[PDB]
Amino acid sequence: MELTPDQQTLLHFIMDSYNKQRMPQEITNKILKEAFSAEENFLILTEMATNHVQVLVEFTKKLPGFQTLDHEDQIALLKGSAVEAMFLRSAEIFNKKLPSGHSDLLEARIRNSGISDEYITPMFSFYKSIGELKMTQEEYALLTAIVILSPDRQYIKDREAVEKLQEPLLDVLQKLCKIHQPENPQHFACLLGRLTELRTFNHHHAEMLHKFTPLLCEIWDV
Amino acid sequence: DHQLLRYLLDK
Ligand SMILES: CC(C)NC(=O)n1c(-c2ccccc2)cc2c1CN(S(=O)(=O)c1cccs1)CC2
Repeated sequence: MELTPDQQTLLHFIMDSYNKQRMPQEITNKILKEAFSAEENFLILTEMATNHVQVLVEFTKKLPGFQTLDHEDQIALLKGSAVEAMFLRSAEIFNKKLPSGHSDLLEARIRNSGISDEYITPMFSFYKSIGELKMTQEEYALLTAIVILSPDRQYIKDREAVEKLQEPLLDVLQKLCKIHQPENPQHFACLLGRLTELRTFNHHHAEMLHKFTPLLCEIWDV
Repeated sequence: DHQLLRYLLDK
């Protein structure tokens, strides 16, 4: 079992643009240096979530065929996926990108930001659940692209055009599972499991909602 | 509405 030249090209495009993004040093310094208060910790999450939306727009633009979509649907896709993309990237950073001791300081700030435990508890549970799957970078990059290119978001004029962009990504992701996990025929079903979990975070987030960044206010419709 | 999102997507 192997990826066709077409699936390889499409995968290489997703991977390249996914690796382009990174956490700013200017943010990393705040995690280390800024005061440990509910106001200061909430301000750090605001900075991190804003940077993520900017990184999410750069990734989204480079998605094969995204630019061929109607300009209005491009906005509805960005708005519909922002929250889910944030939680998936948050899971990635938690299980990967941060040093052992720095992650503890970040967790300390996420748990002391004045956000209720009825939301903080399923959040860390979700990161832990993602961590258990031991997802490769290709899986993180494909899941993020599938999340963004969801044909079932509200206010999309041409859903069929979006279906045509997402279906090839689900085909690549399923084929990668068959190639790398042939002994785990439930691996693809587990990844789809995280996609449904991610969708509950839209409900948790709206209930979760100090005024936020313009980039956040607009992409969340608050 | 969403002027900055529009700016980022088209820049
Ligand atoms: C960096 C991005 C991907 N994640 C992020 O900023 N996080 C993280 C997080 C988790 C693991 C590693 C690094 C960061 C936890 C939370 C957020 C954002 N908020 S938020 O968007 O609701 C928010 C915005 C403003 C006030 S509260 C949810 C709580």
